Amino acid sequence: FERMENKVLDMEATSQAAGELAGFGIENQFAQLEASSGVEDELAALKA
Amino acid sequence: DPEKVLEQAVIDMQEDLVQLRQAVARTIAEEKRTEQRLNQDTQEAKKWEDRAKLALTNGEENLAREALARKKSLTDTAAAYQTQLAQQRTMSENLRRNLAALEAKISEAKTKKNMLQARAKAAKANAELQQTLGGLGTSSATSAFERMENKVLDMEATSQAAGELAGFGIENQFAQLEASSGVEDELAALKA
Repeated sequence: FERMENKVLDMEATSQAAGELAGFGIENQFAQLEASSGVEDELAALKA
Repeated sequence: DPEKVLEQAVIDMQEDLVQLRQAVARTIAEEKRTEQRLNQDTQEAKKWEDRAKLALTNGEENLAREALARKKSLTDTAAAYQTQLAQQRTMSENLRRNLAALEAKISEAKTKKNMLQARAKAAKANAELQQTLGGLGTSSATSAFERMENKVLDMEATSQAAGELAGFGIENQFAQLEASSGVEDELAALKA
């Protein structure tokens, strides 16, 4: 169980490496995606 | 690996419980025997006591006292065996309670490790899925699109070479062509 537990920490360490690099300018494009999402909500209000 | 060690310990636990069962069964056998032994012994004193009663009938006080000698010997043995039986009963319950507790340890220890191992394996499997989703490699095609893009620039460069040389005196002849074109327009006005 200790042996497997170390592997879990390795995955968490990999998650740390995976998570830290995740940050990119793409986050700005998500705001555009959410901005476009409001359009359908605005159109949804038009349907209402 | 802990998987093998944990599994092996679980396998070992299977052996241990069987042995304790045998020890208990051995204990059951021992207590039964002394129970059997003491029971009959208590009666033998009564039997010899009866032999004294025959002596009580007439004369042989020696036989009566002799019978008491067996009586005294037997009762002492019964007390010793009674004491021995107490030890086995106490020991038997000790192993019984030890076995009951030992069983709980084995069951929980075995199951908890297995589920821990399963979830731990599940954990890495989920993590791998997330990693692979980020690790998608189809973006490498940009080089191919980049490769074609360079060719487009080569065509534009060829267009630059083609367009720059296009200039010639022939342009003056086009004015003559357009000048002749006006003639038909002038004739078109004549038709109008």
